[PDB]
Order: sequence, then structure tokens, then C-alpha cells
Amino acid sequence: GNKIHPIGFRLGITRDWESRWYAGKKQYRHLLLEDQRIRGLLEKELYSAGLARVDIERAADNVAVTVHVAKPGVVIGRGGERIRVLREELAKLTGKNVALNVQEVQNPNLSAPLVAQRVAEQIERRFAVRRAIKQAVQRVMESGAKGAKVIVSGRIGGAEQARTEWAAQGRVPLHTLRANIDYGFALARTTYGVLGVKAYIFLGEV
Amino acid sequence: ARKALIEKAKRTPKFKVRAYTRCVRCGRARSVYRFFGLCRICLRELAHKGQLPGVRKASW
Amino acid sequence: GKGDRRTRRGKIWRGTYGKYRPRKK
Amino acid sequence: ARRRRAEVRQLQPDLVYGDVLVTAFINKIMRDGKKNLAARIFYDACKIIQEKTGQEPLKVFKQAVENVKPRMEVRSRRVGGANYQVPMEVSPRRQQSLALRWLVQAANQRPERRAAVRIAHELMDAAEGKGGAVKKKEDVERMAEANRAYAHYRW
Amino acid sequence: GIKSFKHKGLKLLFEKGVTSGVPAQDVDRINDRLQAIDTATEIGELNRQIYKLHPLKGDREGYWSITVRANWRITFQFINGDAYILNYEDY
Amino acid sequence: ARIAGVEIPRNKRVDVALTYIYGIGKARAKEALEKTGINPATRVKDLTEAEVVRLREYVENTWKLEGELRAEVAANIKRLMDIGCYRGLRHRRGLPVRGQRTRTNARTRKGPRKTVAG
RNA sequence: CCGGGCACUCUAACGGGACUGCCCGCGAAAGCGGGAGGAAGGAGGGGACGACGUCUGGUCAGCAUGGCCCUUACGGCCUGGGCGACACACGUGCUACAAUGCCCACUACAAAGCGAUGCCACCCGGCAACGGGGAGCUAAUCGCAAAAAGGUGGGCCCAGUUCGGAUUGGGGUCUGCAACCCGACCCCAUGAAGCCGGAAUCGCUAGUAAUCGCGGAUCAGCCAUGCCGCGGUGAAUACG
RNA sequence: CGCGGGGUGGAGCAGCCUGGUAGCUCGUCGGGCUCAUAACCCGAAGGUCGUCGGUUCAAAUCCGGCCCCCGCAACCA
RNA sequence: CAAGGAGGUAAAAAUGACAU
Ligand SMILES: [Mg+2]
Ligand SMILES: [Mg+2]
Ligand SMILES: [Mg+2]
Ligand SMILES: [Mg+2]
Ligand SMILES: [Mg+2]
Ligand SMILES: [Mg+2]
Ligand SMILES: [Mg+2]
Ligand SMILES: [Mg+2]
Ligand SMILES: [Mg+2]
Ligand SMILES: [Mg+2]
Ligand SMILES: [Mg+2]
Ligand SMILES: [Mg+2]
Ligand SMILES: [Mg+2]
Ligand SMILES: [Mg+2]
Ligand SMILES: [Zn+2]
Repeated sequence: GNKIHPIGFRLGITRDWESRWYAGKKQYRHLLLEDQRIRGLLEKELYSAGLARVDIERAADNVAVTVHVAKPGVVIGRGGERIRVLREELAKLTGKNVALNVQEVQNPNLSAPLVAQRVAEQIERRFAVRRAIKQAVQRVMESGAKGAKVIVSGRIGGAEQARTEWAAQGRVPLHTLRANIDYGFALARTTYGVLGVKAYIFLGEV
Repeated sequence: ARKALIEKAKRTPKFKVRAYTRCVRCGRARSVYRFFGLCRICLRELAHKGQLPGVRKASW
Repeated sequence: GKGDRRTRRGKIWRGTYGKYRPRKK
Repeated sequence: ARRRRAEVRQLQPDLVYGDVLVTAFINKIMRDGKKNLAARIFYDACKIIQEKTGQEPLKVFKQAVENVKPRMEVRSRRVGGANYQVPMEVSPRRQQSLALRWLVQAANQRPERRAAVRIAHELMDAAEGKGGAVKKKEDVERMAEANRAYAHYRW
Repeated sequence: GIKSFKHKGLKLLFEKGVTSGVPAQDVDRINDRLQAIDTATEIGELNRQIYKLHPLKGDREGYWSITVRANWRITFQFINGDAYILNYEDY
Repeated sequence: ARIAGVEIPRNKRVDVALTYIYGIGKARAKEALEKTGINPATRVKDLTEAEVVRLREYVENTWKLEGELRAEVAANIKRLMDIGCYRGLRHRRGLPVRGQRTRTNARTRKGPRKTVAG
């Protein structure tokens, strides 16, 4: 097969970055490690929110962090916890301006990371994968999508024989640059191994 | 020898020449770029992710 | 004689300088 | 499968002469892409022609090429695991190329010491019809001569 | 008598009893086979049904191949009461 | 002119003719004729006998050369005879002295290939 | 270099620019051939981009991970050794066998990149590697760098030779806690094989092949002749 | 045991008579070709001449003694 | 213009591989 990451393939035109800060040497290395440890720490105790993105911006001790979520149900009104020390526990190895925002991803059926994550949950629920793929695609296609494509590969339904389940409706042109194609991926942990879920969501451009 | 080996890579005492680079995301000792502090493998992963500020595909 | 260490040409190829190739002027 | 008939490459005319031929000769002299040393050698040899003979090198060189031109050459062709050698005619393009190539090669075959004197002499010998290249030309025509049997296979 | 190894794991299992070069469940299996190839005074002794013995073809001519388990083979050259180049390899 | 142990080089530049002695090379060559004060580009063909005498007297003395220093060099290798080091054993086995690659190459000390086959 | 100016060159940011749109001819169309049109053309030249799938391909030694096994040890620390071993065989290369060549001196002309826990101008010691000083540079400012092939002058004169540089002795330098096993340079002396390659076998169709030097990554140093890039000069031929 | 012939690289054969050179095919070893094996192509190595003595400056060779191998002969009673 | 019915046919080149 061999195909390039549809995110990296854009980056410049279509699909901007995810960590937008500028530094020269002697700083880039340290600030990138911290940046990645933020992404690592957030992903853990915020998965129940199901986060589509983790945007990060900086400006000398400013560190802004925008968490996109389908349902920000785990924020609960100011002093109702789930934010207070939670956005303050970041500065236990940072000590800088931990400005943590929360975004409301409107339609989760149009967010590739969320789609793949919903599918990967279902694999671990011991669902029928082929039927799960079909539904998720139509579900994405039901919410106004111009094209969709989900891919689960390896060890399907347990059973000693790595497979690859494939389904895709509408239009998904990966080669085109003016594409606006959202890509998501998820690890499904099973008692019989590990399988990967790709999810492609496409909308118009020009 | 992998866990106790990514220990030494950060421990760095006893003679200055015994200290060496080591990917942080992984534990790779080879092809470790000083600029990112990452191996060539990890660097490619994150560059496609978009989590590498400014880092962009090279076409010319 | 790109491999002879006693020529301006071999000293180029090797990179290093010396008596058979002074550091200019 | 040569869909395009590969158009004939055209050159830049030289200095002082304007030849549409001499530059092609200088090119064959050229090794490693040093046209400076190549052109110099030819013009050097041109100065050498003036000495041993009171002739303008533009004709001495011209006639030499004309004398080292293969009228017909031998071509290995079809049927029998490519067993035959049909003697074919030579295109003006190919006579051109062979003349200059054989000249330079025969020129560097000579026992002389300087590249210029080899070129000059081989040209003077070839202008007369004596050069080692003329040997090569006459040799290639012998082969083409001895194969008139199945020449009617032609093509 | 086994006289030379090509596979390091095989070498260690027979010499020092080092089992960390072979599969853990094939330890006893590989052992009984190696001892058989060691005691064998002729290729005819390495002929028990459970070995599926046969000489290889092509560039591997001169070699033999008894079956350990599944697609796994112990290949060697038997000559004058001795086996040489004991290898453990894919089928 | 029988300068040191040799005489051979005739009509061929004294700075070059000198080279034809085990002990002279190229640096000691011009160094010897600038210190003796003789024109390097001379004929070597038995020129001014005086220049030849001075040259001979300086060159043949000063530093060790020819058969004498060959003996010293061979004796420096004989140093690692006795119960010598590792470097001696490399002179013993006939293998390269400076620890290089011997898996291939090293033909200049090993000699031409012998081919075992098996 | 200053005054001053920024039209040239350049720098980098958006644009304009051909779409065979226009002419002749062919055709039913698509299109093809040819011609002024211009820097450019009938996808202008190169990149990035790799369908459904195939190879039980590769990869548990980057990483994640099912299963098996090891736990005073198949884990952990250390000093030393080893990955560098050599009677041999193959691959990818580098350097050559020379005179369109070698050496020495002088003198020009690039691009693309890298550096203030470094690049290190200019002096001073030193045959030199390099050491002492020490200015400028968070760098289209200062430095790495003089590009090299080229040109001019001079010398060798075709002989294993001023070709060729292996191998080995001796003397040194630099990094490093330390370079015996195994570091790179420098200087003196040695100067080997090779005089152009059997059967076979490879690359490249225009800035191309060939040839010439330059930069970077990793990097204390370096076994780099490798890899990824940069430009200099610049062929031959394609009937089929 | 009576005559004749014969022992030479791994195999099969020359060379001996006209003493000073041991050569041929196959095989073996290296390298190619092929995905690979064969075929094929290039290039190598390899022989106390059965053995013990003698003659000779010199012995595979010429002369004796044994030692095997093969072939003829062994008739008249 | 447009073809049917007739006839001389490549070479020298063998083999198959390791659980269904
Ligand atoms: Mg490292
Ligand atoms: Mg070594
Ligand atoms: Mg495309
Ligand atoms: Mg496999
Ligand atoms: Mg693992
Ligand atoms: Mg290694
Ligand atoms: Mg020789
Ligand atoms: Mg010669
Ligand atoms: Mg092409
Ligand atoms: Mg062979
Ligand atoms: Mg074969
Ligand atoms: Mg009777
Ligand atoms: Mg009778
Ligand atoms: Mg058969
Ligand atoms: Zn890594």
C-alpha cells in the first residue's frame, strides 16, 4: 500500500498546525518535550471527554492550551471541580501561565478522531466490526459529510488470522491538495491483541 | 537492557565523554537529532501529526 | 595525486592543511 | 520503441571560423567537459598546420574529414540468431560522426608527445589519404565489400 | 556426533543447556532431536516417522531436514557418522 | 658520482638524482643542496667536482642513510623480537602493524591470494 | 569608505504569464503537423503525490502489543575484552596506472548551508599539525572559505619514472579520565602493487553523462573515500 | 607352479623401445550465467611412475629380486 | 478497388524446491 499521512501532506495549505510557537535552538528541544508531556498528561484524564484536538500556543511563559471536545461535560461549572486543580496541575513541572480553554466540537460525527475512537471502543466492547464500520460511515455520511472512509486492520473478531475491514461511501480523494480531509486513528486494546482504526472525513474546498 | 539503559542516558555523570544522546519519545540511541531531542522515527511521526511547530514537507 | 599527503591536491582532498598546503599567504 | 524520431542536435559555431563542423570536432577532443583545453588543442594544431604546409587549416581539416568518410558499412541483421551482416549505406549524419571520431582516436593512437601535433599530423595524413583513420575507413569498407552476397537482404 | 553449528540458539541449547535461543515450548522437542542427530551413526537412524526426514533440493543439495514443529526445520549435512552446520530455520 | 652507496643518476637534475638514495627522499634533497649551496637544476652529469665533493661530504655524513640505516630500521623491528609486544607479533605473523582491517585487503603484507575453498 | 540616492542587482510577499487561445493544412470529432506570437510553449524543466491489491515480503532490536518463558535470575552495576579477529569468497566504492599528465608559484569566477556551553578575523611561536594571544558576530553586519577544475609563468620528458601512493621505521600534535588491542592529522625516511583489466557486468537521452570542488546532518574526537544537498565546466548518440 | 603382457594425479589412458620434456579426456577447486540446479563459459591446482636393489654424470625409461593384476599353455599315456 | 480458397513455419536450449 504505502500512503502519506493526509495531515502532514497538507500542513501548509489546508489543515494548519496543532502546536503553534516559535523558538530558536537551545529552547525548541525543552519546550517541545514539555509540550508533548502536556498532550500526554491531558489525553489520560480527559479521554472521557473524547478530545478531537489539543491546540497549543506560546509567547514567553504564556502557554495557551485549547482542548476541543464533542461534549465538554467534564468541565462542570467553575468551582464544580473538573477544571480547577485540573488545569492547575499542569504547572507542577511547568509553572508558567497554564491558560486552559475548552472548545465545543459541534458534530462529533464529522470529527475524524472522535469517529475512530467511537469505533475502537466498539471493538473492545466485542462488537461485530464489519457492521460497526458500516454504521459509523453512514453515521458520518448522515451528518452532512461529502465523503467518508473507515479502516480496521488486523486480528478482526479475535481468530488467528489478521484481516482488514474496509468501507467508504461518497468521495474521498486523498491525492488532492485542496481537500479538507480529517484523519483520525485509534488503538483498540483487546485480550487477543491490538488493532488500528483509521477514519477519513472529507468536505469540499476550492 | 532497555529500561535501565534510558536511565543512564539522562543520569550523565562520571567522565564527560560517557554521556550520549537518546530519543526522549522513544529510547532510541541512533539517529538522534540534537535539535528536537528525537530519533528520526519519532520526528517523522510527529511531523505528520502536525505537532512540530513550523516543520513542513520539503518539495523543491 | 589525490591521496598523497604531500601535495596541495592531496591536502585539499584530505581537507587538512600543512607544509605542502599553507593556510593562505 | 522510438515513437519520436529523435531530432538532430544542433551546435554553436566556433570562434574565427564559423564551421558547423569544427566545434563537433573540438567536442570529441574534449574530455571531462573541458572545452577550454579541447578548443585550445585544435587551434594549437591549426597553428601547426601552417608550419609544415602553407595551407589554411579550414580546408586541411575539411578535406581530411572528407577522406575519412565511410561510403558503406556492415550491419548485422536478421534470421538465424542474427547471423547475417548486411552491408548498408551510411547516412550523412553517421559519416559525419564516424569521420570525427576515428580522427581523434587515431590521433591519440600516434606515438607523438603533444596532443596538438598528433591532431595536426593525423589531419595532414588524412587530408592526403594516409592517416590511420583512413586505414579504419578503408577497413570498414572492406568488410562492407566482402558481404555483397546477402546484401540483397538490404532493408 | 554433532560437530558444527550455524544457528547460535541451537548451539547454546545443546552445549550449555541455554534455552533462551529457541521457543520455550519447543525446548524438549529440539533437545530429543539434537540428541538423535548426535547419536546417529548414519542418516538411516534419523528416520523416525515424527521427523519427516528428507534431503533438500537445488542449492541446498547435500543437506537434510527433520521436522521440529509446524513450519520449522532443523537442517544439516550428515557425513561419515557426523552432522555439520546445524541450522534452525523457516520451512 | 658515487655519492653515498650509489652513483647511478646521470643527466637528471641533482634535486631529483639525490632522491635515488635510501635516506634522501625529497625534503632532505633540496635541504642538502641549499645547505651546501648548489644549484638544484644542474645536469648531475659530473659537473664542478668541488660541488660534488662538498655535496658528498655533507650528505654522506650528517644523517644516516643507505645500507646503514636499513640495518637500523631492521634492528628497530628486531627490538620487538625478544619477549616483545603486540606490534612485534604483527611483524611476526606477517600481518599489518597498524591495527587495520584484515578480513579483506591487507594484501601488501599478506601477499597475493592463496584461496582455500570450502 | 563617507555625503546622499535606492533607479539597477539582490532579498521575500502577493501577483501577472498560454489556455496549441491566433495563422495555414489535415479531420466527423478528439487531435496531429507546420508558422510569425513572446523569456517560455501542444503535460516548459524538475519535485511533493504511489489506485484495488500482490508478495504468509520487511519489521516484536524504535515504538505499542496477544501468547510462551526468565525472576537471588534470561534482571542490575562495574573494570577489562569483543563488535576492528583473517587461509579465503562476493557486493558497493575510493585512489591510480599518467604528457587532453604531474609538481611549484601567482592569479580569478559560485551556490547552497552552519555557527556566541561556538564559528574564531588579525597578530605572535612553529618546516607543519597546532599552540599562545585576541577583535568582530545573538549573525543578508562578524567568522567558517582561499571555492576547485580554470588562467599565467616555470620545471619534469615518457622511463615504474617529479606517474602511483600502499606498506613500514622514526618524530610530533589535538580531542579525550584514557587512544595497546582501535582515533584523525602533521613532518622526515621508505616508497609496494598496478603500464588500463578473462568469462562476464553497470549507469546515463540536455545542464544530462563525464569531470571539479563546496556545504550540512550525526559529531568530544573520528576511521566519511558513506549518505543527504550545492553550484563550476560541460560531451556523444538515438537509423531503427 | 611353465611361458607372454601389465602396475604412471581421484577414474580411464598415453609417454618406456631412440635415458635428460611426464601429456589426454573425465573428475576436483575458484569465478561467471540462472530465481535456482544441470548444461555451458573463464581460470586454477593436482602424479613416492607397484616395490627392493643395480648400471649411469643423470632412471617413469635400461638390468636383476621379489609383490599383486590380466592372458596363453598343462599334450602321449 | 476490396479477399476468400491454397503452402513453406520457431530454435538448440532439460529440470523444480522442501507444513495442507
Ligand atoms: Mg546518539
Ligand atoms: Mg583490525
Ligand atoms: Mg497527481
Ligand atoms: Mg515471512
Ligand atoms: Mg517489544
Ligand atoms: Mg560491524
Ligand atoms: Mg611490477
Ligand atoms: Mg608508460
Ligand atoms: Mg529517459
Ligand atoms: Mg565450478
Ligand atoms: Mg550450474
Ligand atoms: Mg597314445
Ligand atoms: Mg598327439
Ligand atoms: Mg531429473
Ligand atoms: Zn524515538
